[PDB]
This record gives sequence, C-alpha cells and structure tokens, in this order.
Amino acid sequence: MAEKPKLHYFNARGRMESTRWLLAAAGVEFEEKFIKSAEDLDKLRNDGYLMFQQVPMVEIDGMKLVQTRAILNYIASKYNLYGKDIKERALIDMYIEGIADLGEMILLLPVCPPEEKDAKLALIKEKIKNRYFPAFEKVLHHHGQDYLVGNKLSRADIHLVELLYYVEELDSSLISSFPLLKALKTRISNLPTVKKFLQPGSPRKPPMDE
Amino acid sequence: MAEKPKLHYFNARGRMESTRWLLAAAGVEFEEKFIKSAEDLDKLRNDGYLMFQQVPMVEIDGMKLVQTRAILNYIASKYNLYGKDIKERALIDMYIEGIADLGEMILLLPVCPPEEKDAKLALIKEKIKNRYFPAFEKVLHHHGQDYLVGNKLSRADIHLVELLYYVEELDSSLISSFPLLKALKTRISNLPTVKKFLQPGSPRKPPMDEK
Repeated sequence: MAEKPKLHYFNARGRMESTRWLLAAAGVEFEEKFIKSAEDLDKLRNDGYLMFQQVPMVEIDGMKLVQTRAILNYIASKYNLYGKDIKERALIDMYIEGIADLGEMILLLPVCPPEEKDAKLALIKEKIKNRYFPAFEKVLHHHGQDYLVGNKLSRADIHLVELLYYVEELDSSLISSFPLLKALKTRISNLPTVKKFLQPGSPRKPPMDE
Repeated sequence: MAEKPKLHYFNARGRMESTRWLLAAAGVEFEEKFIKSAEDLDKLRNDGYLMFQQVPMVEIDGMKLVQTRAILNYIASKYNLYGKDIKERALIDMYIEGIADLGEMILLLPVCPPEEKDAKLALIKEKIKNRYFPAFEKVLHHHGQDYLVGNKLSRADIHLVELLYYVEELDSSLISSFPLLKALKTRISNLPTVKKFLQPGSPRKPPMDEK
C-alpha cells in the first residue's frame, strides 16, 4: 500500500527542495516523479491530483498534499521534528517563517537585466548581514545550546542550514562574522543523514546557473 | 501574566486581520496597540520586540511572536481550532494555505492605474471561479458536513469565511454558483462569537478605501 512518499515536481530545486532536505534529514527514502512537459502537469490536474491545480504535491500516507507548508508541517510532525509542545512549535514557526522570507527573496532574485540582478542582490546581502543572520546568531548566543529550539534537533535547524548553503552560493563571506551560525552549519552537516544528502548522487538538486 | 494577547499593528486590516478574526471567533478578548507613526515602529525595533524588525507582532503567553503564520498556528492550537491529529492538521494546512494564496492576491491588488486594477481583478475573479471556490465546494460536497475538517469548527472554517467576506467586497456574484460556500458563510457568521465580531464596534477593521 506504498511506503515511500512520492514527490511530484520538476528536476530542479524550486519549491520542493526544502522538502527534499527535511525528508533526507529524517532518513526517509522517497521517490520523485518529474514533470517534463505541459502534458505531465495537465495529467496531474485532469486526474484530480492537485487540489489547487499546482505543484509541489507529495503523495504520503494516503494523502495528496499540496502547498509547501502543509507538506512540510506534516513531515515535521510525523518525524518528531516540530518540537515537543506548542510553545516550542511557536518558536520554530517564527524562526522558519523568517527563513522562508529570506529564502523567497533568494528564489525570486532576477537574473535579467544585469543592473536589476545587481540591485536586488545588493539588497538581499544587506538583509542577510543586518536582519536575518544577526537574529539567528542572537537566538544561539542567548541559550548557548547546539540547536535552535528545545536543545534538540528540529526542522528549524534543517531549514536554517539549507539556507546557509544557499547564502554561501551567493557570497561565501556573509556568514563570516557569525561564528555560531558557522558552528551550527558544521554540526548539522555532520549528522549522518544530512551528510549523506550532501554527497554526490543524492536527490539534492543543483543550482540553476551556479 | 497579561491574560489578554496584545496585537501590535497599524489601525488597519493588513496582515493582522486574520489574527483578529481567529481570536474573536475563539472567544478570546485581546488588546491592540496601534502603530501610528515611524516613531512607534522604531520604538518596537529598538526595544528588541521584533525578531525580524517587522510587525505583525503578538504578545501572548510570555512570547513576542512575529510572522503571521507563527501567530496563527499558536492561537489555533491553544484554542483547539487546529483539528484533533496530524492528518486533520494536514488537511487544514492544505486548505488554509490555498486561502492564504488567494488572500494575498486580493491584499496586493493594485488600485492604480485603473486599467491595471481592472486587468488584475479579472485574473483574480477567474481564479476564484475556476480554481479556489470549486476546490472548497468539493470538500464540503464530498463529506456533506457542516465544517471543512473533522465535522467540527476549525481555523479553516474561520479563515475561509473571512475570505468570503473579502470576495463579496470585490464582487457579490462570485459566490452565487457555490451553494455550500454560501451556507458555510451563513453558518459561521451566525456563531455567537463571529456574529459579535461582525457587529459595528468590534475590532474588525474596515476596508482601506473607507478609512
């Protein structure tokens, strides 16, 4: 009756990559079904597989889940990565929605024309240095613990470290004045499930033009 | 301590209105502290009240919560409006993230120039009639029950009916072919907590072209 979740998306990062990270960190093997044409997406739509006619969609535990946050919230709860109580979940949600805001800026960074790419990249770097990285460094500095919330691995650590890898692709110097973020990146990357995902041949997807 | 949540935002709907709806529907009295100037927002920032230097912020249960979804998820769980288990939450989350997508289109609808307002409104109406309203009408039709999930009031019913009022403001005819959505709107609007919120004098905020 099927055990591997099935990920319906493109052979690309896009809006599915944070789900790939979370499942891989939880040690969950999954299947991917790549959209490669208009007819592939039209088939999913006509078959009634997409509640709002869009992907990402994940087949898991008998459901056809769409909307990235619905998918991620279910996976996080199922694999005990969403905190131990609703107050831990509140901190996790606050942290990861800030991460989502920065991640969306990076996802939608224009490539063309060059003067627009340059202008938007400059603003993103300002926000990374002055808003987002200080906020997360401060959480880690305030409790001195190895993880963001509850002194235990959660999805917040996984989502943040994923973002740290994208920020490194934009500008490797941006993390340099944030030693607790660098230490978190190292600690999470050394977890055996995450280290496997970082190896060649994993489902981790490459950048578009980096 | 401080039994009433405190909502920090502008005296406007914006990104705080769905929290006002949810707290009011849950029967929870709250306080508001309105940002009326740049100085107000700067004071919140320099006092360390805003994790990412932005509002909405809600003071609740000893936390200074920012990010609308963090605020709403916590309130929904605290007041037992988030279903009974992980699978019900998956359905709720699916539904309300679709609601959030349509709500965002409406929130960001331009007013100017008129031909652009008209063009993007025409796109929103086509998605309401062809994508979003059919999807929620099918949910109610499939199980035949009074509420979206679990045969019991949840945040999904509250968030959907809120959005039904905004769609009504855009075009009162868009719901006409969706009888189950109309019946849900009437049912939720007649719940005593929601009916009270719909009265003049409640914390419900007006549309911007009126304030």
